[PDB]
Amino acid sequence: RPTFYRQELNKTIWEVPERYQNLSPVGSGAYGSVCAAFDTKTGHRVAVKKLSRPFQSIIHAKRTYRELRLLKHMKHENVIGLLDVFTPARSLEEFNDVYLVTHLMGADLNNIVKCQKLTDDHVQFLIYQILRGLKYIHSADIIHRDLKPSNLAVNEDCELKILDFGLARHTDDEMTGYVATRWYRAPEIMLNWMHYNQTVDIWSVGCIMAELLTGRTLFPGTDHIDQLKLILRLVGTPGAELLKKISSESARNYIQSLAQMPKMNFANVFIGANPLAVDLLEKMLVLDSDKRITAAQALAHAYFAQYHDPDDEPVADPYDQSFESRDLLIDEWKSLTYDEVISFVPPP
Ligand SMILES: Cc1ccc(C(N)=O)cc1
Ligand SMILES: [Cl-]
Ligand SMILES: [Cl-]
Ligand SMILES: [Cl-]
Ligand SMILES: [Cl-]
Ligand SMILES: [Mg+2]
Repeated sequence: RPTFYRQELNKTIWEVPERYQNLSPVGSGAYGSVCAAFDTKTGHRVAVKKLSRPFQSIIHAKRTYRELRLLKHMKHENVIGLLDVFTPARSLEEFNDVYLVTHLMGADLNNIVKCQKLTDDHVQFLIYQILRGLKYIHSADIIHRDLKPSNLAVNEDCELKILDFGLARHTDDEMTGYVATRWYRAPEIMLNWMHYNQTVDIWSVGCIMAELLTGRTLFPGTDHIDQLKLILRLVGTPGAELLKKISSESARNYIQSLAQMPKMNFANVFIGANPLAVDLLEKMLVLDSDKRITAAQALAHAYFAQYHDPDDEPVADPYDQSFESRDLLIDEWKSLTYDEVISFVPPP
């Protein structure tokens, strides 16, 4: 057991191992209560997040366990991973606080997409790294569900990692109106048309790639219905085959009220873009999710010729999420969380 010391931070007393020095607040609270620190063991600048009294309800106790399982699983260059996890508690009986230690990624895609001139070669490398990460994530049967520029960390060398695992489900208020949180969502999840799957994440990659090429949001809707109209104007109204797959009868009736529209010509929308980037955008932004390109197929597309290495695009160990369908008491979720904390083995 390491030696711990105390100091006053973000309105509570933090108790952390001596290895973590020069703690000070960072971010706007998007990902929780977070300080930056210097890690004397690895030499990295790190983010330390404190979950205080997080076994306060069944929902919160299950969420805590979920975030710890997902972060412990993810071991990939283009994905956020767990450097360390700790509690100052000496036993289960006094266990109350969880601290997570992850790589400190200062800038996101939002802080360079607007304030910088991105060449075609920049767009190739950034989207390449998102798809390499996604291939890994999807091989574990994990769906991200929230890919957007603020969830992508980028350094001065244009190296990228994907964030946002096992946090609270976004609320109905968070998805209302003129908001970035909805602009990247696949239409089948934004309107609950059907049971969604990992294909929702490829729609999000399409919206991100378009924005890097044009400097503008692809579908900046003022509400769910305004956004749907922007989508259908680009990709066309649904045909008979997709309409059959929309389970909600009410959603199907609404769709059939709209005047039919053809798919637009993407070379006249993305004027001047690499024709290989136009072709890839057409394969991601397909309304029928069954027909979208997969992350694994997209990595082999000609647009990524100068980056693609099929011997360096790894897949994930299998990820058991049977806990997702399990009903437990607060103290049971808390005990499983304590076991995951004490069993943690750090990376090389
Ligand atoms: C600093 C930090 C950032 C992201 C996450 C996460 N659960 O995705 C955790 C911690
Ligand atoms: Cl220490
Ligand atoms: Cl504690
Ligand atoms: Cl964003
Ligand atoms: Cl597992
Ligand atoms: Mg999110």
